[PDB]
Amino acid sequence: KTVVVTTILESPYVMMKKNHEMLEGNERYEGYCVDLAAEIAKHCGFKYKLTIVGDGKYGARDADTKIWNGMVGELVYGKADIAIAPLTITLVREEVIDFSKPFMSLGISIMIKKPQKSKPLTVERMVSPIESAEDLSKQTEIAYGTLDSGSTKEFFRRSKIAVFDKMWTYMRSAEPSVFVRTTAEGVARVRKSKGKYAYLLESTMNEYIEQRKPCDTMKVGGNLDSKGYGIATPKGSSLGTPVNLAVLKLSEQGVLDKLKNKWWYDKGEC
Amino acid sequence: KTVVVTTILESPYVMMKKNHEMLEGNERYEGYCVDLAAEIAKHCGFKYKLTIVGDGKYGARDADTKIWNGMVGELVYGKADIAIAPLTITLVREEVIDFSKPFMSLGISIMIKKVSPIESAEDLSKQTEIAYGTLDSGSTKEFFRRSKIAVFDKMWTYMRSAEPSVFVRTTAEGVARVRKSKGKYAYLLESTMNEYIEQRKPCDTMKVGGNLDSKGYGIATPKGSSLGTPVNLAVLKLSEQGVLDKLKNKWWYDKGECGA
Amino acid sequence: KTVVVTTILESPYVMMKKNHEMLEGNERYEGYCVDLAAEIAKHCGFKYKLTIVGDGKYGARDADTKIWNGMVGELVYGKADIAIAPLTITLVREEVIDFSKPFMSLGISIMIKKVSPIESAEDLSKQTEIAYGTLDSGSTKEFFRRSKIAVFDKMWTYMRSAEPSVFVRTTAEGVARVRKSKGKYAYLLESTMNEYIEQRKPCDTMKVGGNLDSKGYGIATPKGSSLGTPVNLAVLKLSEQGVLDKLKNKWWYDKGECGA
Amino acid sequence: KTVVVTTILESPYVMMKKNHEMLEGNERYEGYCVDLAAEIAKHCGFKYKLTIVGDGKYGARDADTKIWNGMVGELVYGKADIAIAPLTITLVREEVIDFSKPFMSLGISIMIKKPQKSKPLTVERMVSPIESAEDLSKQTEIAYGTLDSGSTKEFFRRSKIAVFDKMWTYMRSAEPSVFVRTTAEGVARVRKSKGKYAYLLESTMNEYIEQRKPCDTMKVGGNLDSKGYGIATPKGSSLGTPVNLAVLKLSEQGVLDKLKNKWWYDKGEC
Ligand SMILES: NS(=O)(=O)c1cc2c(cc1Cl)N[C@H]([C@H]1C[C@H]3C=C[C@@H]1C3)NS2(=O)=O
Ligand SMILES: NS(=O)(=O)c1cc2c(cc1Cl)N[C@H]([C@H]1C[C@H]3C=C[C@@H]1C3)NS2(=O)=O
Ligand SMILES: NS(=O)(=O)c1cc2c(cc1Cl)N[C@H]([C@H]1C[C@H]3C=C[C@@H]1C3)NS2(=O)=O
Ligand SMILES: NS(=O)(=O)c1cc2c(cc1Cl)N[C@H]([C@H]1C[C@H]3C=C[C@@H]1C3)NS2(=O)=O
Ligand SMILES: N[C@@H](CCC(=O)O)C(=O)O
Ligand SMILES: N[C@@H](CCC(=O)O)C(=O)O
Ligand SMILES: N[C@@H](CCC(=O)O)C(=O)O
Ligand SMILES: N[C@@H](CCC(=O)O)C(=O)O
Repeated sequence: KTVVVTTILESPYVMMKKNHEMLEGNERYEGYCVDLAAEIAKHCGFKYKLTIVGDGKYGARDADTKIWNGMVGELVYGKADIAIAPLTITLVREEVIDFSKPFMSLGISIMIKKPQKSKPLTVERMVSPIESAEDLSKQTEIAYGTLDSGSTKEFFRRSKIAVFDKMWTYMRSAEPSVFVRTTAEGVARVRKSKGKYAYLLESTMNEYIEQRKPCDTMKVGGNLDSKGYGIATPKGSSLGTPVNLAVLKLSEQGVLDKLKNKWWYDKGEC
Repeated sequence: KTVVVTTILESPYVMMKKNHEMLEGNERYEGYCVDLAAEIAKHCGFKYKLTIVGDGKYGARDADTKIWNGMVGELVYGKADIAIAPLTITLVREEVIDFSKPFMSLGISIMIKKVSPIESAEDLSKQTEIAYGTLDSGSTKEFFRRSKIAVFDKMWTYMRSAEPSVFVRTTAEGVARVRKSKGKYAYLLESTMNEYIEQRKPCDTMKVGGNLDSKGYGIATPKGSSLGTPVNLAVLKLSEQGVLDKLKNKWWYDKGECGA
Repeated sequence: KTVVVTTILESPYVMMKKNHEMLEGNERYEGYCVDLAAEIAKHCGFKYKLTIVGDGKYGARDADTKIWNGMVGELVYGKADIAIAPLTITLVREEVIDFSKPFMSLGISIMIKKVSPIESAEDLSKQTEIAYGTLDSGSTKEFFRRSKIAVFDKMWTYMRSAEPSVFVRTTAEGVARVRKSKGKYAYLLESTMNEYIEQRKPCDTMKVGGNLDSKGYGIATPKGSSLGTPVNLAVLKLSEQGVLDKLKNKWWYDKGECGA
Repeated sequence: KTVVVTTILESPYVMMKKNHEMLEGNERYEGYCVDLAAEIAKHCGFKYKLTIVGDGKYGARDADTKIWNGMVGELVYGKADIAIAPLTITLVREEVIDFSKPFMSLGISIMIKKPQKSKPLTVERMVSPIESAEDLSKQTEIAYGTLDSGSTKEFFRRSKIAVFDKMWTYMRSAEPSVFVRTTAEGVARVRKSKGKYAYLLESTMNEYIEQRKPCDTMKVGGNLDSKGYGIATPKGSSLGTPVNLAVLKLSEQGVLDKLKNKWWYDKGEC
């Protein structure tokens, strides 16, 4: 019996290859998630096909409807079997699906456009207007937003920290909307914002995007928290413990670190 | 009914206070693990009793007899219900106990005394004039033993063919041996202990290089226990509330008895 | 009986003199290969006639038809007896022809125009803004195609998925393309040609990095020929006498039409 | 049928392991030659046992006796089947045994003791009394010699170059004898010579010894010639072409370069 794997187009997790027009099946995609699923299938023998969520979201319980979307809705309603994708482990998601041990560390970081270096011994020094998340809430000339139906958005909604509460209040009272539908949307806004907009996203994607052409963005401050990416599993399923042990074995053998170095640091010329 | 908790005496995880001789009850202990246990009890709503394992030991499988001794042995044999202690998550333990979600990330680090001409672990393995070891019955020695990378295999071969006994009984004895060796003994230990040690008196040790792998600490429960899901939910809730970060800052960086 | 020799017109291996229109016979050719052929004939004691292959081609197996074309084809089909030319030694050719002992060591090198921010071949593969190719029907393209190292596999994939045609017919055309590209075309060629080119006019190209592998040039003979052992002995004798080094110095470093 | 492999104790080609007392068979030795023979056996299936020549020599036709010694005598007389060892390909040896294509490049280099650096902007510069082989024959205060029953000795005997002829004449007219029986003997003479003696040996062993403790020797000048190490085979044997293709395949696949980097550059701290 073929199980279905749900994944989102994200770099460098899943990429459409240049010769994907004549290729059909699992050979269309390349990146971290595809070979991670390959290693999962090697460890526990099964046949799998990669699928993309219809709305391309991560998952969030809509207010006053109690309906899950994204990859969470793929697995809760029973139309999916496993989600090998950068899905963040949260409290709300664990109560509806089973999460394996995290296979990747992450954190909430800030994206800003790289400032122009000041020429005037003759050393080049870079100055930036944002150094952490403390002053980001204080200043109002720079607007900040998050990704809709993501872990960061919900985390900001249910955060009782004073600075995080102020950030959430500003996001609620922001016009026009500072939220974005995809990671590429926020990155494009950062690009064509001329330093007027800052994007809140995971540290791994931020680091990857910073080190790719045209190489004009940089990450400021530290991670706002510590979380991780896990493999989702529907509640009361038989794949939970097998994928958990598979993730543990892959982490122990160092395959995850090798894939990390291959898919983030090899092609990081600037 | 009361619930027994097994914890290893490790800093900054559990202190036996400072005037413990005149203290009776649950106030004789303090630390990150004590606070975490209190918060877990508050969330779940059960009476908990903090106890120390009879033999100070994190827990590992014995030699060709399938006996668990230490803190994991205290749980797998039914004498303990929960263990709020810095227990590393690894594949072999998951087969015998239930791990909650990790609450402190970490990795394998190297601590020496005062440019540090040692770079990463690549140079450490090929440099033989300096001795280095791990902690008895932990997770680092198991990771080195069962690794398949060639350089990690070289470290494991150096571990097994080492004279005299390079292994240390406790982390405190390991850092004491580092102090008394005066730059001739590196210690392969996890990160959190390294930041805690390097930020206290006399502040003569520091972490060098990066981390060889990424692991974390979990809450161990007996297989098929009724508290695994509640403790997982409590850990996730505390992580969402930022309480874990608050306690980490309080017991690691708040004091800072050195130049930071 | 006369012996026919097949040689590809390559410098500094074989010149067609300078006033070749008024030259008839064996004096119309000069170079390292001509001198080597003369010395082989002197040692063995046979009449040799220097000829150029009809189609300028080092020789490689054709596509799914098992036909050898070029200099190796000139030998395997019985029309040639010996070939004193810079033919690289590889496994596939050894199955069809007999190679003498190598007389000039070499390796795969990279030649660009005038700090050279390219380092080794590791940076060349991951840098895509600059085009690079090999020589048609040689040995470098075969080595890249049949390699199993991942980075060499990346170079081979770039070779096959390249627009426009990056391959060049002759080495002279390759260096001319390097000249006309003005720092936007690296050439993957063997060493000896690289030192010979970089030391002549206009002296605007240089070798960068190291050598990806080590190979050599041999004397090819038909399978089961009566001259393989004599030519091997002659090559070894010339190597012992230092004559090979003398001719290498004469045709590579003696002239030196640049700043050395 | 088990064939016999003859090899000489040479570093880093063959080393006796520290735990060689309780180990018997092919597990006693470690280095380049042992794993090269392992790869040879993997490529062409056969069972092999490693053996050491009785007199520990390389091979030279004794004058007025026409008797071969070393590994050449192991194979010519029929008491050996293959010689996977650093045996140099020469004209005289090819006429008595079959040689495969070279698997390692080499050259004749000079060993001298590393001179003391002169302190008196405050840069440390090293000066040496020998810069090439041209002035080595001219000066007489520094004595030079070679290894007996080696390729270098015979090459100097049958060299018609003026400088090489002068070097051979000096070696013939040297008292006490400047020749050595083993590589370790010449290295020890260089060590306890205080710059009074120079050793002529292959470039690979010279480079390896220079980069090991106590790291007090250095190689001067360039290689006097270009030669190579091959795999010997008795005349008219059936292993010739198989080992030739095996060497070609191993060279093509890059196993030789990997073994080189493992056995010369990994443990080269100084
Ligand atoms: N900053 S830290 O090392 O004290 C730390 C580290 C971690 C924390 C919380 C803290 Cl405070 N929670 C995460 C957990 C939360 C959810 C996402 C990953 C696991 C499940 N694990 S972690 O990434 O190992
Ligand atoms: N270096 S990294 O971010 O790619 C990374 C991150 C992590 C890895 C492994 C790697 Cl390679 N494994 C751990 C897992 C291993 C065992 C201990 C914690 C979980 C269960 N999770 S993690 O701390 O999220
Ligand atoms: N210096 S050079 O590149 O012109 C050069 C290179 C080589 C020469 C001779 C010269 Cl002059 N002979 C050797 C041969 C001699 C004997 C030892 C190795 C082969 C058989 N091959 S080589 O190492 O490829
Ligand atoms: N870099 S090295 O000295 O270990 C080295 C030296 C040599 C290698 C391979 C290596 Cl890795 N292969 C060549 C062989 C390959 C084919 C071409 C020449 C012989 C037959 N001989 S070599 O030029 O003597
Ligand atoms: N990685 C996030 C989505 C992207 C974001 O919110 O920045 C998640 O799993 O929810
Ligand atoms: N802390 C580890 C022991 C290994 C170490 O600390 O080095 C454990 O809980 O198993
Ligand atoms: N010189 C090689 C051709 C490849 C090259 O020169 O790049 C040969 O003789 O086969
Ligand atoms: N490698 C040499 C022996 C050592 C030497 O002569 O320096 C040979 O094969 O003859």
